[PDB]
Formats: sequence, structure tokens, C-alpha cells
Amino acid sequence: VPISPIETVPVKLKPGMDGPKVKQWPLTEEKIKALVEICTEMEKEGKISKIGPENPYNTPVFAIKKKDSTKWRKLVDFRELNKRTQDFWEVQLGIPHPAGLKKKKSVTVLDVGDAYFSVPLDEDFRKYTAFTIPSINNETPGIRYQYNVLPQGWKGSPAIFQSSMTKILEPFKKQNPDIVIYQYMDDLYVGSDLEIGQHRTKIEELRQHLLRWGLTTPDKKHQKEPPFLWMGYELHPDKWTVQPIVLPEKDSWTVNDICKLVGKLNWASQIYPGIKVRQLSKLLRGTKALTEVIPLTEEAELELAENREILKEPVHGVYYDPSKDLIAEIQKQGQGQWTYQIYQEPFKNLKTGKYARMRGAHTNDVKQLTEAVQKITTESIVIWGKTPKFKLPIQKETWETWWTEYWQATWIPEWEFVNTPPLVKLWYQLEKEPIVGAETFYVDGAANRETKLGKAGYVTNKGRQKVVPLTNTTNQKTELQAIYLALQDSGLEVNIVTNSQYALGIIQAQPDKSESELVNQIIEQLIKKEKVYLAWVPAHKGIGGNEQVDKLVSA
Amino acid sequence: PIETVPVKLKPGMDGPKVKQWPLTEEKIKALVEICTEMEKEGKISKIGPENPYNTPVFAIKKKDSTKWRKLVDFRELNKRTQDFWEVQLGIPHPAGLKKKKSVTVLDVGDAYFSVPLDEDFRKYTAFTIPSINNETPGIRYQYNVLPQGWKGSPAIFQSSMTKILEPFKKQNPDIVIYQYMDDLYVGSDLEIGQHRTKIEELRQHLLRWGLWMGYELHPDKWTVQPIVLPEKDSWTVNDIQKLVGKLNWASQIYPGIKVRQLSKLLRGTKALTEVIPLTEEAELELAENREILKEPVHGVYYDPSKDLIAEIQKQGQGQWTYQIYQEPFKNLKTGKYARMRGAHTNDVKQLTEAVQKITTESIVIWGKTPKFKLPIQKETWETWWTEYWQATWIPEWEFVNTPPLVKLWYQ
DNA sequence: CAGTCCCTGTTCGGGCGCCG
DNA sequence: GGTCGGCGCCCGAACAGGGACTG
Repeated sequence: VPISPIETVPVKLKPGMDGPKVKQWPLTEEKIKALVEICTEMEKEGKISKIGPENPYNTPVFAIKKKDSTKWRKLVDFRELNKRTQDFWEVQLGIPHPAGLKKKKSVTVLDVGDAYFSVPLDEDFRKYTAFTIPSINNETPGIRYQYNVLPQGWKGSPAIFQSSMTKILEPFKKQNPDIVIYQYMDDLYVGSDLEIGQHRTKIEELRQHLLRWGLTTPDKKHQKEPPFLWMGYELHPDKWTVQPIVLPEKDSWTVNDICKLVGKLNWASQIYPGIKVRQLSKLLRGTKALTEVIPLTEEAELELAENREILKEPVHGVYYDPSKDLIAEIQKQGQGQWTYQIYQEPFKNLKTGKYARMRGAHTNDVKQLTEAVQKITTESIVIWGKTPKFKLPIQKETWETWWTEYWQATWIPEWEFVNTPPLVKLWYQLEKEPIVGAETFYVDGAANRETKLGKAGYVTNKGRQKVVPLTNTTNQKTELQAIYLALQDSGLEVNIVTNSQYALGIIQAQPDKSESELVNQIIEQLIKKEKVYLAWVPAHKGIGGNEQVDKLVSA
Repeated sequence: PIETVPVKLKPGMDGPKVKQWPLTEEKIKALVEICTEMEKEGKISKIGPENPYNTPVFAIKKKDSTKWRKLVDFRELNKRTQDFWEVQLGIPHPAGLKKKKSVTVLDVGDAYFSVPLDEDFRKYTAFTIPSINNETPGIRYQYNVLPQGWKGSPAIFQSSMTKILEPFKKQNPDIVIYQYMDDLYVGSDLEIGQHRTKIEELRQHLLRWGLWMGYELHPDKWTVQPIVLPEKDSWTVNDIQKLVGKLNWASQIYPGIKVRQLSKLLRGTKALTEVIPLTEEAELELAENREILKEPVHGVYYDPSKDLIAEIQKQGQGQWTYQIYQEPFKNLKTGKYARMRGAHTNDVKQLTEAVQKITTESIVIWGKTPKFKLPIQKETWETWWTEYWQATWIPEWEFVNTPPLVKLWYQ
């Protein structure tokens, strides 16, 4: 076997482990013909070699169809080898998005074929890549080969290829610094601001620089004129768009169908603004079977029709211009949903997106807006390496009131206010000092761990009082219920004294939405008030009416 | 031609495997120029994906510094090599460094590039440089000399460091010199003028051996933040309720605190804004509790085997309080910081500055970096904290959300 | 006193989409 | 078909750690 021009990568097994020894699957006769047709061809090209009984290792093998081609792809079920092979550090840190591309004069896209088969494997490691090819007869022993080049299906093949490919491109990039080469697996995006004449010279220079190491750049996959098909997009000299997205039109929807639909919608939300998957993801909660049929809710059918109407119109993004500033604008879309657009000139979106996580049982719009800005900032530094200026639907004074009074450290980068309703605002403000002339409520609640029963009430300075029996509750729910009673039976200005750190810790965060219905009712009563002052006193210390109300709700 | 000091991990642990986080453009350009130059000087060499270890890397600028500085987050590696720099080659901590009139920090990290690293340990010093928009896969390197920011580097260089400092320690026996990480702390009781002069003497004394910084400290002017009670003339029900809760919370530190007579004033179900006159037994109980808060806590002392823990509280208006301890309610030092950079405009900058000021004081007093309990959400902190870091070391931290209760540390 | 129940948050894993 | 790796999302299960009460 001749020596490949590329340097091999030394690969070891994990210490104290031997190679794989697993039996071959029964294969269909149509896949057997495709395998023997490829195994005999790769053997002629010096990519796999015959082995005898001295190789005690074996692993299954199969084949799947290639997309839009009569050719087949050979894959190895290395699930047992991957367990005992050494761990690798993947060098593919992420995804190349077209929104980060800069406008270049000339663009060239090319894809090398059978790239895993053009990079050699470590010599001492080839013995463990032994597999059997079953013949058309089950009694025929079969031909046993071993890989001399990156096997498709091994957990180290992509990590080794991506690092070996970058080492080959370094001498060309070092000699040609002004050439931009986007390297993702076996696809090379080559662009330059050089004249269209000197561009193809460097293109052929690279196709020969890659040819010196056994990498073939076929003219079939060669692309010289726009639109270029790169990473599943359509690149034009001025705009870009995703390749056509097709959503299923099932009359009977299963869980699998919904999952596929949501995934395609997430893919589309990158340029298609306004995609909502809230009500469709509400169909995936609490479900157990992937093939279980689920009927669409009225809120889910409306959300699907809206997303179908958005996908009808053609949308397109632009390319990054490093000369002008980066701008990101957010809108509140739905309760828990957010959308954003990143651009440099108005209505010329570089890319869009959405954020909708529900973090915590209790939260407000200001918290969710801060989470979205952080999700955008990280996404922007990935693609453009800088923090964009923000246009947020929150008043400058609204945010100033929030972060200065909040006990946690919170901050938003350079941003300006945009008057696009709905505007994010704080729905109620807790007073810092007790209200003069306002009725003072001393509240407390208690329950029994066994009976799940308890009381909740209050005692005021004007003699007002109330105690309510509660069934199937906890100690925390009663102390919240005692506050809800004080808010119901009080005027517009009220002072409330509690001893529950749990209840006080939720309300002071100024939430406007909650997973608990009791909290939402407390929020609703807080919005109706004009002045509300909360205060905490230690329980069981004989403090004011807090000890009087602790004894009333004792049982 | 120097012999390598053999280093091993702590038994039963593998190297660090921490992913690299995205970096801005001004940081990636700073790392490319430095890694290319360091590779040209043989300090580092490119590696491949066969190395399963990795450590995050980013760049910083020190206070009033224009040049970028390469920084590696060896925290995960330092945790997995802890028995080396504490048992075999430990550095003693001078107790008089905190008593000097002036202490100056010097970045001596450039000297570690002169000593080669153990060949078997270079596998764990691996890191990766990211690219903008993932233009290229990760460009990986590994250290071939003593890396900056590794706790094993000053332990190996300690023998070489003492011999360089001996001619200067003999000429100046009253000057205290301590070494922690890539920094050198020099403290003296000299006047500020001749103090900076002796610094330049050591700067040239280190340049002749193959090694420029100026940050000054004044540990003798460090103050603590005691627990204070309000000196109100007219006390309302709400004022006494807040006073009782604060005194009740302070009773966990000072066992002599009593709230029996003050609770007797809160017997009736009175309105919060109603004024309550302090009884004679309550005025004495309030005066005695003020005196107990003046006393130091009984039984508090530093344990060298225990880890330091620091809690920070945001008190608004640019005010930040902190407490350092090893056992709960046994606080070794309290304090308060105000008007730091980013006051009234950025909390993350103030919190980043506060962690630095606290960690610096912990190195001067005990020679350890505490683990921080940061009053911030994780995602908020992990997004912006690198934009304001100006130190060569990185302490450990966790994220807490303890809503306030009563304000124990600030009035 | 240690041991729970309650509550809330984080981490992880398992699906789907996309790319090569 | 039931290969690998990268990235994203959404959900639940599992785990974690603090607070109030009880033998």
C-alpha cells in the first residue's frame, strides 16, 4: 500500500480495552450488490485491504441511499468501537451563517467527493477497523477488509478530517491572506475582492494545491456563477435566502409530525420574521408515544395558519457590512414569546430570530427581555464578533427603575428606546416606606403536613380580621393565601406585614406572570392598588399582630 | 538545556475538558498575533484533535494598559493539580505583607516562558482559538513552557525565583516579597517616593535575568464594615420592627444580642406609621446591643486548611458590601465598596471590579483566592464578565438569588 | 437536635430540524 | 435506513440545595 501525502493522526484505544468483535447484520440482497460494488472499487484504489484470520476483530456494516443520486454511501456501525476508542476534541465549534459573510467581488463554491476516503488512517489503528461483507449466499464466508482511510461512521472521522483539512489550507492561506476561505467539512466557500481575472487563477491554484495531497475538486460540484448553493442557502451577489422549506400537510397529526413541523419552523425563524411555536409546542407536553395521534387545538390551528401565510411571501437577508453599526430590535410577540431582527440599514435584515424560554415559575417581561438581549448578544458575537446596538420596547425610565432597585446584578448594553407597542413596563411598584393613613395588615398562614389542612388570615390596626379554612394546601400556599386576602379586603393603599420569606421573595421580584394561579391572583390585586408596602418580621417573637394572627391560624 | 520538573495530576482524575466560549473580534485578533509570535519563539506548538483536553482562552487589558494580555482559565486544571502546589512545593505566606504602608504588584508572567514544561503534562495545557462566524475550525495549541495562570508554574520557578531575589533581599531585609500566580507583591513601610524608587531597582534587577508594571496598594488603610444600628430620635412601629428583625438576624453572629424588651413595644396591633416611645428598658437594650456590635466576634480565626468564601450584596446607589468567611457567621473580614468604575450605569462592571478588589485583599491577607457567591444570574454574568476583567488570575464563583430580607450590612 | 416535605432551579437526556 | 460529528429548540426526569417544622 502506497503512502498518502497527508500526515496521519495517531489514534489510540482507551487503555484496558480490546477491539470490537460483533457479528454482521443480515443484509438485503440489494444492499449486498451495492456494497460489493463499492468494496471492490475502494480496494483497487488502495482504500481498503484484504485481511485474513489473523485479524480477530469485526464490526457490522450497512449502506443507505444518497440524496438525489443512484450512488450509495458506505457506513460502518462502529458503536462498539466508539465506546473503546480514545476521546477526541471536536474542532467544529459551530455553524457558519450567511449573515456574517462580507460582500466580495467574486465567489466560488466547490465540494470534494469521498473526502473521508482521501485522508489516511493511523497505521497501528487499521487493525480495529475490520468488517465483514456478506455475500449473496449465506454459506459463503465473505470478504473481510480493513480501512486505510477515514471510515464513515467512526466517531473520530469528522474530527480528524476537519483538522487535517485545515493543515492543508494553512500554506495557501498564509501565501494568500486576502482570500477568504470558509471551511466546513467537505465544502469550501472561496471569495475575494480581487478582479474576476485573478480570481480563477487563485481558484485553479487551490484546486492544484489540494490535488497535491490527494483531494480532488471535481468540475461537477464546481460553482462559478450565482446563485451558489452553500450550507443549504441560496447566495446571490446582494441577498441570500434559505433553500425552499416544505411543511407537512397531515390531516391526522402525530407527535412525530408535530416535532418535525416545529423543527422546520425553528429553521425558518432565522429569516422569516414572526414565527410562533408556542401553541404547537404545547402539544408535545406530557405525551409519551412518538406515533400517538394528537388533535390540533384551536390555538394551535391558528398558529399554524399564520406560519403558513408567512412562508408564502419571499423573504431574503443581506450581508454584513463592517463599516456601519450593528442594530438589533426586539418586539414582544406573545405571552412568553419574543422576536428580533438584526440589521444595519432599515428593513434590510441580516437575520431574524426568536426567544421564548420560560425560566422560572415566576417572572416578568423585564426579566424575559434581559434574557433575550443576552441570547442575541451571544449570537451576535458568534457571527459578527461584536455587540449590536439595541432598540428595545422599554422606556428608559422603566429600565432605570428596574435595575437600580433589583437586588441582583442586571445590565443591558448600549440601547435606545423604540415606541413600538406593546411596551414592556412594570405593572406595580412596591413602596419603600410605610404608607401613612393606610390600614396595616398583619398576615400569617399555617398548615398541617399530614391533614393537608390549614388556615390563613390577617389582623389589622382598625380591628378588621378574617380567618379562612383551607383544604389540600401547604405551609407556603397558606402564607401566600393570607397576603391575597389582605389585598382583597383592603383599600387602594395598604401596608402588609408578613413573616414568610417565601411569599416576600416572590412578590418583591415584581412578576407579572406565574405558573401558579394563586400568584397570578395576587399580581392582579397588586395592579389594582395605588400604594402597597410590604414588610417582613421574624415569626414567633411576639411582634405586633403577627403573633396574634400566628395563634389564630395555628391549627 | 534545562531539566524538566515532573508533574502529575491528582490520583483518579483526568485533564480539563472545558469548551471554548465565543470571543469578540478585538480579542481574536489579539490572540492570533500573540499565539503566532509565541509559536515563533517556541513557547507553544500546534496540536490536533487526538488531544481530548482543552481550556478556555481570552484576552484582557490591565488597568490603564494598552497592550493585550493572553489569559487562560486554568481553574479546572488547577483543581486537578492541587496536591502539587500545596504539599510538595508550597510557598509560605508572610503575615507582615498586610501591615505595610504600600504594596505593589508586578506581572512576572513573562519569566515562566524560560523554563520548559514536563513533556507528559503538556497534554493538559491544550486550548483552542475560535474564529468569527466559524470561518475555520478551532486552531489548537499546547504550552511547551511554564504556562501563565497555572498554579504549578510559580512552584517550579520558586527555586529559581529565590536565587534572583536573594541579592535584593539581602540589600533590603525589611522589604517583604510574596509570589502568587503570575504576580509579585512587594510591600514596604518606606515613604511613597523612595518606595517607587526601590520598585524600579527591582524592575532593573529582574531585567538583567531575562524578564514592567505599576499597581499600588495600601493595606494599612483597609477598613471593615461593622453592623450598625440607626440613631433615630423618633421610632415608629415599622422602625422598631425592622430593628428587631435586623437584631434577630445579627444574633446568629453575636450571641449576646437580645430583643426581649424591644419586642415588648410591639405588643399591640398598631399601625406601622404610628410613633412609639422607647421605654427605659428598651433604650438600655438598644445601647447594649450597639456596644456588642463594636466587640469582635468570639472564636473567629483563620484556618489554612479551609477554603475561603465571599458573599457580595448589592445595596444600590453604587454601594456594595462583602463578607469573607470559612465557617458560616464566623466572618474573617467585612467591608463595603463604593463609587467604583461603572457606578450608576453598570452593575456587571461594578461586580467585576468588586470581585477583583476582594480577591486582591484575600491574596494579601491569607494568600488564597476565595470562592464567590455572586448576586447575579449565570447567564447575565457569563455574558459580560470578560469585558471588564483586568486581572491575571480568576477566582471560582457560584450564583445565588437570596432576596433581601432586612439589610444587615448596610443602613 | 437530624429528617423530612415544599419549593424552585439547574442539568441532562431524549426527541425533532438543519449541515457536511 | 436505524453511522458519525457539529448546531439549535422543547419537554420531562432526575438531581440539588435552601427554608420551615417536628421526634
